[PDB]
Amino acid sequence: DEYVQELKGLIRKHIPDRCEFAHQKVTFLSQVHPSPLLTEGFKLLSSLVELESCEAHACQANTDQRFVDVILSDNGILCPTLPKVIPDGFKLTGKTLILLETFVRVNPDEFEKKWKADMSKLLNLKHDLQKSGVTLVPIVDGRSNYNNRFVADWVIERMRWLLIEILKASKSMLEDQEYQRLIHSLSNVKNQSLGLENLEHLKRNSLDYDERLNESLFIGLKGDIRESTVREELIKLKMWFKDEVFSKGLGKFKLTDRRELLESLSSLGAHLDSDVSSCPFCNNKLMEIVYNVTFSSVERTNIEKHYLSVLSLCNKIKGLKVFNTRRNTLLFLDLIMVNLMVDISESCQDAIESLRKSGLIVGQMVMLVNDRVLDILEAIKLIRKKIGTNPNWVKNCSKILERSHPEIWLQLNTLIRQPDFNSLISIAQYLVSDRPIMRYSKICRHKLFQEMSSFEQMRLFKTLSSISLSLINSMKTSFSSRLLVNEFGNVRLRECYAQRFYLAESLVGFLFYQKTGERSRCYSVYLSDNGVMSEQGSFYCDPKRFFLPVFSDEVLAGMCEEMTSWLDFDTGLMNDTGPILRLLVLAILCSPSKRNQTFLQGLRYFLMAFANQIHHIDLISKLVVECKSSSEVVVQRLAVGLFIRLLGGESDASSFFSRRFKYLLNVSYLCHLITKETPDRLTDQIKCFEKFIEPKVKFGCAVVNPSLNGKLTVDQEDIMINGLKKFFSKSLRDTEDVQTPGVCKELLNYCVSLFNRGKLKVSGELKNNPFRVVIPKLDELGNILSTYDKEKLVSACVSSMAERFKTKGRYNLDPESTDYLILKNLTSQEELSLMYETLTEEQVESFNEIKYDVQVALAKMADNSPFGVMKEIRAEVSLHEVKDFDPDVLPSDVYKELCDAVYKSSEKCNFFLEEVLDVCPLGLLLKNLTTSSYMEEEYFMCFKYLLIQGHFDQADKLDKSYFTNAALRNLCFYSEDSPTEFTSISSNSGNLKFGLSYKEQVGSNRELYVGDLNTKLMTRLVEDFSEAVGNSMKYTCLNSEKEFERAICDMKMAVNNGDLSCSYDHSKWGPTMSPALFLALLQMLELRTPVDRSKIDLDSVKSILKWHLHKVVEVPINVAEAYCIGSLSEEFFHQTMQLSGQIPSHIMSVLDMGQGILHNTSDLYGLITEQFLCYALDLLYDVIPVSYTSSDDQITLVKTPSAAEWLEMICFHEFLSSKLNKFVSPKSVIGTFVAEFKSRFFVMGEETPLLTKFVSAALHNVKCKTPTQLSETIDTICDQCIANGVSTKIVARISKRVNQLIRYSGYGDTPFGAIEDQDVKDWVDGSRGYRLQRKIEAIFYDDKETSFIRNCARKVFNDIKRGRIFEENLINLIGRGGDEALTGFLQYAGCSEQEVNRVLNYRWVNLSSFGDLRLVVPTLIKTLQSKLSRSSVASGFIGFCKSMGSKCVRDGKGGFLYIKEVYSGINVCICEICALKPKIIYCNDSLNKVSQFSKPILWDYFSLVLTNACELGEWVFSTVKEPQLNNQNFFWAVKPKVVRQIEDQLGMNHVLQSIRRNYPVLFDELKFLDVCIALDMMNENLGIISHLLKTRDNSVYIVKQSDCALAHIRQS
Amino acid sequence: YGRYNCKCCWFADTNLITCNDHYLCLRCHQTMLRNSELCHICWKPLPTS
Ligand SMILES: [Zn+2]
Ligand SMILES: [Zn+2]
Repeated sequence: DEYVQELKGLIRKHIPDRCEFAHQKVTFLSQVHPSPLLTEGFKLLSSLVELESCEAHACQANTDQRFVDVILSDNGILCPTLPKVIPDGFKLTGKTLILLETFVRVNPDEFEKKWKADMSKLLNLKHDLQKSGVTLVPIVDGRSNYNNRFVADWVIERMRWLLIEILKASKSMLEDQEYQRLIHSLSNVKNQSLGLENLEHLKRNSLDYDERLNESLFIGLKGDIRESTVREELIKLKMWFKDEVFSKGLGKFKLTDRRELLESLSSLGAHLDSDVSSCPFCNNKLMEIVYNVTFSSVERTNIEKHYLSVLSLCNKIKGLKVFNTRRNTLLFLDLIMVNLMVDISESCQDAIESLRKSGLIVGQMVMLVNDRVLDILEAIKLIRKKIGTNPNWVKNCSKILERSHPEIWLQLNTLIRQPDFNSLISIAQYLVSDRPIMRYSKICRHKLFQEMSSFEQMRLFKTLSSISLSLINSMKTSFSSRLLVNEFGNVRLRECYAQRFYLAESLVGFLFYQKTGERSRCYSVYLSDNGVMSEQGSFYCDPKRFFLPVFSDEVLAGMCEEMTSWLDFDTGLMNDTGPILRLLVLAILCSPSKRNQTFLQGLRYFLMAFANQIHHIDLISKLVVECKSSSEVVVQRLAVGLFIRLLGGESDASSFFSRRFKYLLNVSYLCHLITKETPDRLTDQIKCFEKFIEPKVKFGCAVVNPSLNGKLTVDQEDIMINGLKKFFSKSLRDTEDVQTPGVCKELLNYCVSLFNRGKLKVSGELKNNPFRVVIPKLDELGNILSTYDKEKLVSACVSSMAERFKTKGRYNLDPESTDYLILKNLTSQEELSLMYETLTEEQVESFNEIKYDVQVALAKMADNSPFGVMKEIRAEVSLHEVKDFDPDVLPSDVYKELCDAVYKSSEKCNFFLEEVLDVCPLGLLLKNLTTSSYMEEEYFMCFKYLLIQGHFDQADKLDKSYFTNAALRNLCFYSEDSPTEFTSISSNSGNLKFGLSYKEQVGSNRELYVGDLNTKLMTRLVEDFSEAVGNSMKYTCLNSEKEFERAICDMKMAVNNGDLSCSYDHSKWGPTMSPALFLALLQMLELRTPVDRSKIDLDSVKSILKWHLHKVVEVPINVAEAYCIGSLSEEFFHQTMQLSGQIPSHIMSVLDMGQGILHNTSDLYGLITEQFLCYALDLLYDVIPVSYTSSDDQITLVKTPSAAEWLEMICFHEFLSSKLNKFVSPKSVIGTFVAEFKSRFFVMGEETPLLTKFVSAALHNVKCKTPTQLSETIDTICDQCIANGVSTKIVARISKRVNQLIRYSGYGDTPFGAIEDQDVKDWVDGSRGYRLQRKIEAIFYDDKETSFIRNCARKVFNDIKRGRIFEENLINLIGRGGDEALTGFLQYAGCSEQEVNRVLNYRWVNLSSFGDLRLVVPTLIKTLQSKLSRSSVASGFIGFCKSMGSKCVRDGKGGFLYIKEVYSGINVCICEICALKPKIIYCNDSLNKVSQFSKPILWDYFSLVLTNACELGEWVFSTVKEPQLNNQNFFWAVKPKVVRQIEDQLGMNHVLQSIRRNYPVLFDELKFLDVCIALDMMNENLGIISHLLKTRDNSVYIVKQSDCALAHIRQS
Repeated sequence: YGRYNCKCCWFADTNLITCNDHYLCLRCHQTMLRNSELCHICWKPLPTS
């Protein structure tokens, strides 16, 4: 009571302007008593913060704090009997209402676990409020401090600085755990230290549950077994083992019997059971269409560009949405296009045949708009119907394109020229042929693929590129694009979409489809030879999985010849295995299925199992997967039909076995050409969940809904504790029950007690002791708008629009300014179509729902005949509505089709209007918006609007005034969710939730637990504890590179020295092991600290893995309603409905440790037990083993004294390990020749270069930001890809696919661009800064104009070096620009004006001059900050040809323009400068009109040279000496041999060398480093400091003799 | 020398010619002389006897 006189005088400076602060103070000043002064004098600090969130938003503050059912009864509204919630502020108007809550936290950890409760308690209120007929718009407020306006921010901290003492004195002068959470809530801004000591100052109560744990969970562990008793125990165990279970035939391994595998493989692969045909082109359906196109074309124009010019003007005229709908704005320019076609027949005598049937119109056809082929008679009828509907359609919309419009056009009279219907009949009669047909739903003649010469097989893949390109840009067609005519045996194809593809100079193809977007379609493929049509088929495949072969004929025709030249030792074997392999490489890409991906991955385990000497017993019943179709057989007869061909013949087919292994391994990895994409994601999560639950209910531990806070009931407790003591049963001497999870409790005791003493090869000495934005919901992971945000931006948009027309009183909403807000905060008609069409269809289907419910809510905001019984509601509509609730979710599969036509087509009444009214005053969108779909042809959405129109959705209390758990909701800042007293299993606030997701690996989809925000801060502690303990260990290699490198360096020399080296695995290492095992291991460790020799307490870790024992794995919401419709997981649902029928949304468990949570806390457990088992063979089989570990794969190398007699060594080695629930997977294979570790296979004397993971990884992953960044990634993957020695010829054909993906993409070409061609040696010597010089001086082929800039660089660089200053004032000379800095340097070094006249004349046209390319400061600063501080691809390349060919360049002034507009402003300069290299280097006088971009190349040459001389060499300067056969397969090792003229340790000096360069950029965000750091900051294409702080990072390059000796040399 | 198996065919044990820096067996010795005299495993010449 020492501050109580200060308190009333402290807070008098807050004026009660309203009635909300007057009633507070007169019951504050009138109570000089500390007992209500901390209840009624303390609830004011909430009431000042709550008022801020009502002055900002539109709001009326709640002064009574009362219920919601009677806040709707103040208006005249019938009772809905809502649940009882209390709002801290509302605002109602009409029949919409704005609940706004208020809550404030400081730390983020207990903020999001208040936001996720508030949003769920608000959205569990709409469903009872929907039935009364009023919808809500709910908001929340995130506040991380106090920022009030009504006080002046200098007295509110005096509250929590002077009320923090009054409660300590108030309860010391005169309830238990409700005290210190108040302290952690009231305090100052918390720069709070988080560590393992944070757990220590909690309360630690008990539960009367952990005693029945400890009766089952620490009993057998005594942990100090004497080390002279374990040996005599294990001798009895082996004496039992060999006499007991081995000789009676229960051992798990065997001796491979190397002929029986190649009797087994024939019945494995050659499916003689089924009825497929041998001919490969027949069974598959797209191989047939390649074969039918490619033998119709091999054995064998100013008006055209005028037509395409007005077509590309129509493409710009469409994207403005100006003719009040999307129907007549398309027939209008249909009329324009048909008039411009009929104004060709009045020109030359012949043009529509000789120049148009060879181009854009086939028989009865026309090409227009988005992509539509329109096919003339039908088109002709439509225009006559539209002019019949309207007497004078084209008199005002003829030139409404002037006013309120662009008013820049080129259509001269075709706008107004009425198409003479008595004229087009002649043209429609002239060209007549059979119409396009597009199918749904005997003998062979296919010319026998092995019987074709070695040229006409390339003409398969060059039809495959051209069919794949027309597949890919069938994604680019606009994702709305509704047709003009809508609506399964065989369909004659009236109008449909279209893509084109050229083959030769007369004939083209077509590609016809109906559905736009990224799903599966029903395609059809035509040719057009000289006008004649010929149908060639139909197929059914999926677009975005064909991105692999888009331009890469030369890649996939160079590696099917690289891989063959490995077999020049049996020439007859090569000339047969050549023309069988290329059929396989066609057969994979022409049928990408996961199954003939999984099968080809499954042969790198069959192949170790035949070079080695012991294979596991069950593996041949695992390499088979049944052919679900009749297309996965013709691939599974060319793979197995190859391994029978060259693994084993009946004769001695073991001539050169090493290359046989190499060439079969790069056929097992020929798997990887198929795109990892998970073909549909609602059939991926069924598999993910079904793999999650089946090792769990088989053992019996899964439960249903827990409490999520603390307690468990008794029946739920019993299954948990019974799983606990059933996990630990497994007595030591029974060979049955060995495929069962858990540990033998008596064997783990020796395993830890021998670890206490120092006899394992590792021991616990444990240096440097360890004790030192939007975030989604957790039931739908992997998605891009989770269900919480899809309403939150709705409420934000409604609150933003509700205020904008109440400031002035417009009361009319604009149909683009109501789409201007959502499309802005998700990611002026031109700016919309700039940033509308840069979405994906996954987001277009969300943008439609947001537009939908926002316009419905706005219609409800100002709002204040059912006798269409064609089909009786009596049994249809009412039931559908009730079952499906709201109209928005109503299905279309309940009715027929024509009923949607006839029930829509009731007459005009009060439901409708005319003049669709593009201004649209509010209160009419329930009748205006319906007519816009009454006039456009769609019916179903009009049915939903007609239904949503017609009403068719229907003192004790003062002792309680101290803060109790009934007194929680009195405050916003109370922080109810706070950790205050942890329990045996919980943390009083949460229970460590998770959520499910998959990972998209190659063969089998891996699950991955997305965790919540408290769970990450409670997982990182344990994970870095194990990272601290395993740091002092010696055998793991998971986080440390160095020990992994020592393991590889051991494996190389120990394969070559006659060892017996294994390669293990562990089957379902994730979902078998449990946190209880980690508890029973962490009880009896010692870990004595080197600083203070004592036994440390691990209680802060022992009391947090108990939290991980009881996790709460969710279910995904996308699987809870697909299993609800209709498979042992499905039985697990449909036996837990005959209990209390709530859905099983939570599975508290015993045994998961999902792959990626507790990862390093099995990195030690995979090491302690491995050293125990690696001690078990030093003592009972007198050898000296050594066992590495990468937490999922092992290798236990074994030496032998003084060749597989000792199966007893290995079959015993499994038998102990299954006693510790470390199983050995049937994928394991052990012998003495091939051994593996993290997929780096070490064959005898060498390494297998493994060509087809790198090329298959570089053909994919083309990620697009800018066409300079995309020539960084693929240049780096070429730098690694020569470190395994592919060739240079495969390297120089990735680098034209990456060049022509740009030269197709509108950008054109530029002299840096993609990386160079004809590269031979310089991958060894030099980074990306060197290769550009060999690219630029490849243009100057006579080498007579960059010689002088090299001589000037010889003048400069010897002067700028040490021992001399020679203009170290260049910091300001560079910043003049680029164009004139060389004009300083050359006359510095000294020559005439004529040298600058003949040098500065060369200019390359740039595009990122003033700003850089935009599509929705250098990169130097973002490069330095990352040293300072710490979707499908084939739809992410289309956004690099859709938002780049449109407006993407910027000027120095405010503005933007096109690219074709810039390239239209350049002349023709034939006089020998443009004739150096065409279209790349220009003259000077040809750059008159466009003159503000052009830098020289020669300045870039000079800056690259002075960069490279800094970075290496002093030999970049010389003229290239002309170069200097060995066998084609003699490859060997080289080292980089670089001479670097800096000194190292640049980790800090780059920061200290910007003060002399640019001070304020450093403010807000050695010996030779400084003169070539200002030669980096002025552009982007240079890259020094990314290559001086790192190193070359491979340094071990291996290359052919014929492509390392053939190269040049550049000496000094 | 290195490991006691044939460098070429991997699955033999006995009666091996001590070649340059790698073993070689009598079975696979016949299948190298018909191509040329230079080897194709270490790329250095070999003894004939
Ligand atoms: Zn041999
Ligand atoms: Zn040799």
